[PDB]
Amino acid sequence: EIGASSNTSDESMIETRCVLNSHSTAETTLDSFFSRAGLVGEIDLPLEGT
Amino acid sequence: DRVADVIESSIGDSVSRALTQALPAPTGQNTQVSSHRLDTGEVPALQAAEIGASSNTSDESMIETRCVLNSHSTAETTLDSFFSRAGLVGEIDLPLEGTTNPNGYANWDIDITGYAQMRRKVELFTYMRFDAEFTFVACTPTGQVVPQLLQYMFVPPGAPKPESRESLAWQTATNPSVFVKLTDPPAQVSVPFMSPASAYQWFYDGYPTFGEHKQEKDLEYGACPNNMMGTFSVRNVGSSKSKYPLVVRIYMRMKHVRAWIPRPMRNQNYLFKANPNYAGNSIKPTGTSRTAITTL
Amino acid sequence: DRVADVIESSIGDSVSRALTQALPAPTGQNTQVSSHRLDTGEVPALQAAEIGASSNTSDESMIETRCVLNSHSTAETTLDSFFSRAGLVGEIDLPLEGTTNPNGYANWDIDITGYAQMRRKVELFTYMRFDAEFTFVACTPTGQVVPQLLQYMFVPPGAPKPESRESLAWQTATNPSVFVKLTDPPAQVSVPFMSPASAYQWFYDGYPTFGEHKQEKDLEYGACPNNMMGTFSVRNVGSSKSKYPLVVRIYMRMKHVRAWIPRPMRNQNYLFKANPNYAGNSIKPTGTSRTAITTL
Amino acid sequence: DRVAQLTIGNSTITTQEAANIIVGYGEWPSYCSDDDATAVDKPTRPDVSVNRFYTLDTKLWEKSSKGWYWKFPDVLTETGVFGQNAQFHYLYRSGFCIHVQCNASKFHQGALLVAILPEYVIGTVAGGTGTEDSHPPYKQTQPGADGFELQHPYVLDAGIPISQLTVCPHQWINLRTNNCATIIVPYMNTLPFDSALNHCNFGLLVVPISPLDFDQGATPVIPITITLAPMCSEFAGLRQAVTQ
Amino acid sequence: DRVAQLTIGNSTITTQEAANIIVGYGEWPSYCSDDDATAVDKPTRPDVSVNRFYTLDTKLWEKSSKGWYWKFPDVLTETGVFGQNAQFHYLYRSGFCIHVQCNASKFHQGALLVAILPEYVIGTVAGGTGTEDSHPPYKQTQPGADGFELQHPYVLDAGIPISQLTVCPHQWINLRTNNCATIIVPYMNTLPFDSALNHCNFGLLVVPISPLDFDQGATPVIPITITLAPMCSEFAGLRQAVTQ
Amino acid sequence: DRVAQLTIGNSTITTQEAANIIVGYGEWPSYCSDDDATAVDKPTRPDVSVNRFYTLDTKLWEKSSKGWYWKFPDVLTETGVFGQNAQFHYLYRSGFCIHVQCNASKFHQGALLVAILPEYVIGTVAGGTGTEDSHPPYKQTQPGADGFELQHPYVLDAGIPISQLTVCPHQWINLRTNNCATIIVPYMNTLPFDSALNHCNFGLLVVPISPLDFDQGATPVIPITITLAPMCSEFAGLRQAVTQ
Amino acid sequence: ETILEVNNVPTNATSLMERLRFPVSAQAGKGELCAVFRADPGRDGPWQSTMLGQLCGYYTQWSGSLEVTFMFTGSFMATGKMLIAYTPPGGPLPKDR
Amino acid sequence: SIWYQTNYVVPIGAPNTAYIIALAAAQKNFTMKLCKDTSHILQTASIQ
Ligand SMILES: CCCCCCCCCCCCC/C=C\[C@H](O)[C@H](N)CO
Ligand SMILES: CCCCCCCCCCCCC/C=C\[C@H](O)[C@H](N)CO
Ligand SMILES: [Cl-]
Ligand code: NA
Ligand code: NA
Ligand code: NA
Ligand code: NA
Ligand code: NA
Ligand code: NA
Ligand code: NA
Ligand code: NA
Ligand code: NA
Ligand code: NA
Repeated sequence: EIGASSNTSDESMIETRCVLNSHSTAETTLDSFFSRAGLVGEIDLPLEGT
Repeated sequence: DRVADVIESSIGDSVSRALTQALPAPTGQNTQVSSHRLDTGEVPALQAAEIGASSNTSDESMIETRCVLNSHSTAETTLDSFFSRAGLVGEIDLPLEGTTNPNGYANWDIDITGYAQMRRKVELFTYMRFDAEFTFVACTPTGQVVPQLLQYMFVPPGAPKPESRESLAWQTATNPSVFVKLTDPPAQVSVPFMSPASAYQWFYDGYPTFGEHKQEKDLEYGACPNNMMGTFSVRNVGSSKSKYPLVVRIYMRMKHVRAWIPRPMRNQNYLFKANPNYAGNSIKPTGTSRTAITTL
Repeated sequence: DRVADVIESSIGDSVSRALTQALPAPTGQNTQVSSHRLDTGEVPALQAAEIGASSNTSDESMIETRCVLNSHSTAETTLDSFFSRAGLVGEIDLPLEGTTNPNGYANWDIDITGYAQMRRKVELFTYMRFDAEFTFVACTPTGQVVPQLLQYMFVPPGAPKPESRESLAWQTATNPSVFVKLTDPPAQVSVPFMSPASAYQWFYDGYPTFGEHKQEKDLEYGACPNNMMGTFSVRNVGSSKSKYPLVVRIYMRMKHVRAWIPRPMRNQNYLFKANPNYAGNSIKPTGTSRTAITTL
Repeated sequence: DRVAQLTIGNSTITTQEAANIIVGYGEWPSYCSDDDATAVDKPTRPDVSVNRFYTLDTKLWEKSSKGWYWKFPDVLTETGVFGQNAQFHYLYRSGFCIHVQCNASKFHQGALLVAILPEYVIGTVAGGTGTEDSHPPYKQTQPGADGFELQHPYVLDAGIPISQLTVCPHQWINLRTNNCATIIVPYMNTLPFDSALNHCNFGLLVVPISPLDFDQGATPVIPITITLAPMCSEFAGLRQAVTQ
Repeated sequence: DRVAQLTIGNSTITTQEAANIIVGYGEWPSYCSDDDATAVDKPTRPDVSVNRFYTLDTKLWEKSSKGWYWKFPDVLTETGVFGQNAQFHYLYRSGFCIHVQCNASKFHQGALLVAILPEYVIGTVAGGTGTEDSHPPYKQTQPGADGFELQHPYVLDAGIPISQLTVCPHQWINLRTNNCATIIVPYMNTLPFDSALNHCNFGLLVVPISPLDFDQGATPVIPITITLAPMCSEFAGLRQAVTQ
Repeated sequence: DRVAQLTIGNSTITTQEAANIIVGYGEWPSYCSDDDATAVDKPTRPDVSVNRFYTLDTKLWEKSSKGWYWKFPDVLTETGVFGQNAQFHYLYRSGFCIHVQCNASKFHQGALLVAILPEYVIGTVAGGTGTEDSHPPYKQTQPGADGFELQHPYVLDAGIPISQLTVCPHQWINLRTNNCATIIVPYMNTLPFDSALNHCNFGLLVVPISPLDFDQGATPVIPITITLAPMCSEFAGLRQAVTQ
Repeated sequence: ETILEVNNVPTNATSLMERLRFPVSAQAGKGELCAVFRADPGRDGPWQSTMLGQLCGYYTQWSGSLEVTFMFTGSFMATGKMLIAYTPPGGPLPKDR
Repeated sequence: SIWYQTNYVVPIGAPNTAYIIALAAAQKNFTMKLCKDTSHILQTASIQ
């Protein structure tokens, strides 16, 4: 109800081991996400038509 | 305060005890002067292959040798020298009329196991980690270079595979795509090591899913998803049929190579991609044969 | 060098973390002066029995008390004071004519569970460790003291139990024996704690052997061999029938007593030795009853 | 203090109407000392795979229920990895964290006595008259996970008064106050290790001292669930799996 | 050096005609680093109850035998406490100490190649002609403790030459020299942990390169027994027991 | 923490069943910097006369209600001195303190999702078939103080999932827990100031995710009242009063 | 956290809003099953309604722990205890509690 | 899988059926890699 996400961590829910996480978070930055060319326009210049 | 077998316990040691060390060897080992040796007790020539170790006997102890300062390089036998050579791993046809991709587009399942030369080399090792350089050579079936614009798109597993030349998937808002003309030099691109595992496996002795493994599903034996990198799609950038028949040959060059656990080299002809099946009625010897063991 | 969850691990801690400590209490606690207390927030009288702990409310917080220097000793309620009192635990008959040991000898299975008084006391605790003092009072069925020589022999489990008055087992080359006349004062002897366990169990919730536990063998439920100390044998030191009928009463006094885990005190009449069976049709209340709850 | 969380192994228990925690005889479970031990072989201490919360069957509290009991090493001998170790090994040792849970509403009422009775030996009615030396069947002395129901709770089916059962580690579940009882029991026996099959160190008793009651319309199904977790489990004397 | 003793757990192996010990790829089994791991739950390291010598079925060496093989995580999945842990847990990890034993007399002769082939994928004869894409059945890819016999040892039933099988940790049993082979294998896989059910890290191959032979009168029954012990076993991802 | 009081201007709000306070995007309302501004005229900061609690209409929560929404600068443009300033001035800027209140009893149940959706653009059903490019009327895009009811709450009448509406400053009103939601919103726009008439910075959504329910006999009228107060209000570009 | 559509059953036009919550009620007391769902984030199912599931769709691979918060919206007088269990890979859908 | 540990109990006058709302997200150790396009494209014909 408070409107905040659960702050519960793995460690307090089960007996955990030690894990040295070295997984990068670089590919989820805004630039990584949006800096990829995509189709946004298409123009036709036919010989005969309307 | 604490039980002794727990204090003196060694369960938990994460460091791998290695009996061997990698030493510098930029050139072939030298030969040292050797003289005659007439003595008892020392027998360099006698070994015991049962032990499972190769003979450690050296030239010097078998014959009287001179001194040779060997300066022959060992650089061309490193993994990078061996594997960093582009070879054919894929071939895609985009004909005008036929039953093989006649709608101006094609989806090639990324698998370098379709060609014998490249396949036999990599299958010398069980695991391999590497970046690669893919080159796409396109032209007509006669080798003729035509003024046509193509679009190559890498479709990682989970992304929508194009169902037609005008598929919406060709918008590549996120997938990496390459637009080239057949008149431009072959497109070339760099790919990283994208497996969720620490290395690719040319051999996976197991099943990908749990449950009963009945006859109908034996198709999945040896199939490791950590090697399934997705699809490679091609198309004529247009909305109408192309005026020419096309072919796209895919070459791969490995870079920054790491390899583990060597295996016996392919002995028999290859038959399929996802497995090591061989023709049981045509099991040929590893090599050449002769009439008698006492005659050349 | 070693995995962290193994270093910080606590598996192996052999020391029992105790939340309570034994304090000196040679006398009953004193009472301190108390005055009126008219305040909110503090409520000594209010408890929560659900917690499973007894009320910690003291006299001082419930009424205005005076000062009383209590010097009443708590020595008579120690385990030794309570248990170090000889009581009847065995009774052996050696009649002239009858069907009960008529051949001048008897084998009493050592079990202090045959008499209610002594049994109920010890069954207040689950486990008990102690040395004991056994006294043997012998005479005829009329209480008459007769000039007769007897031999008592302790036969530990495994030793040969005498089959007759002239049995070879009466040589006691190793078993401890006592030779007394009924005219001498009752024989008395000291016994140590001879269980292979760390204490005797008045209750053993289990079976002594593995295997299927069928109806016929339910006889063994609750039978713990760690409590079966052997046999006590008696005889007329002779080769002919005694001229008088005898009775031997065995008394036991516990010394150096340790006791663990108290239990509810026997509620119903005892029926058998090796178990807590009770008469299901005669289940009487723990105590006295009355007509109404509002009248004495 | 009314709220609590018990995490052990890969299992977590939650409660918002608790009544503190009882630690049997003021001692936490611990491993066996090097001077209290005899078996010379190195024991197995599986840890997380066996020291976790196992939830056994549920019982239904009726306005006429008498009470139930569970023998402990026993209830788990055929469950999870704890059971496997208890079967493969001759010797076993461990403490337990017992959490009995039962909730109702602010309009229901009743009180359960949840107690731990070490060496809980069962007796029989002796054929009613008391002249027949009968004995309790295997199905009753070691009821397994399904527990067993008391026929004469007043005497705990063993000739002893239940009114004094509170001299044992216990706790009550008074519906108007709490909805669960938590008791932590250390390993208690006269031996450092013992068989998990032949011997039952203690018994868990759940008995209604104040009858359940409510007005017609309020949900009539009031379950009592038993959750328990071994602690500091140690096994030794390895061999083939034995069921009994 | 010809004599040796291997003690681990509550099991001991003896030999008076050994040929040293091979340590696969020059590395001893070890536990998983804190930086090589991913699974966050604390693993179980049962130690002595699972890291011991298990003796699987015996095979009979005939003058016409072709050879046999055993897939490893597999051979033990239905045996002892190791099997139970392998079934209850999703993730498994461990090394092995393999001891193949086979004795004869000073008048018998023959040589067995005992090798370890990681990721030993089995192929089929493809219907003989090679036009049928058939696949090996579950009974052949994971033969269990009974092992499986090779139909075409020359190509190891996988299209690869056995003459090069010596690039793998191996040892020979030459009857005139030794009567057993000992190979210690570390955990090898591209992952820190994996399923003991779906994946077989390696295969043990015992193949007669020099045929067994003797004169009529000498005992004709020459068995080949396989004994193996897990090392540094770790399990994680607990749940119910799964057979496959 | 369950109790709270919000005093601003000459108005005070009380609550004894609150669930903390949410500060949208972790930022308190503030005035415009001298470097973020462009309009050169000195603004008016009426303070207490406009930064106070205004209580808009009440809605009735029915067992079949779909939900409602209010566009914000808008709801107040015709109320009190805030409205006058919003009409007389071209440029407006301000944050808001929104307090949605709804109480029931310990026997009623239901859950309302109270969220703030910036730039809440309304779409139409496009004539059902989706071939007609229709647009929402002025009465629906800017409903005023009476708010407007959602026709297709699942898609928020804008083709977006309500299940993800929680990525916006929100709070829930779970009748068994709290009886009000408080959200503080800073000024959010791509401009330092903007028209309070043409532009609606955000929309307040009150939607029943868990239907209201109770037994016949309990009061059936359960209102939902919206109270809101501007914060750090600034106006500039004075002229005559404009209604739209 | 975004609402997870565990009750992804109703497809009716008027019943779409009820996929956002699942029922719980007085039972017979035999540890009855309430609801079930795969924990897979980027897979077709309940997680598709969440922001996490949607962002996953844009990435081929993921790693890390996930969390699911369950909010009971019954009345203040309603009581109860549930057992939420997570079964790692290989474990078939548990037949009973 | 959600199971009834005990039971949903309620007095007279209170609803016999209540609902649960599940909210899901990732932990602090969650990471993603290798961008691709979502499996679905919300468009059938050209967007006008
Ligand atoms: C226009 C962009 C095109 C991008 C193409 C990227 C291709 C990346 C290919 C990685 C291929 C890895 C192959 C490794 C293993 C084999 O697939 C397996 N052994 C087959 O069983
Ligand atoms: C002439 C020498 C006579 C020596 C007699 C020595 C007697 C020693 C008796 C030890 C008795 C221990 C009794 C303890 C427990 C009970 O046997 C069990 N609770 C019965 O179930
Ligand atoms: Cl997924
Ligand atoms: Na979290
Ligand atoms: Na990190
Ligand atoms: Na390691
Ligand atoms: Na050499
Ligand atoms: Na050199
Ligand atoms: Na398409
Ligand atoms: Na201890
Ligand atoms: Na007291
Ligand atoms: Na005193
Ligand atoms: Na005799």
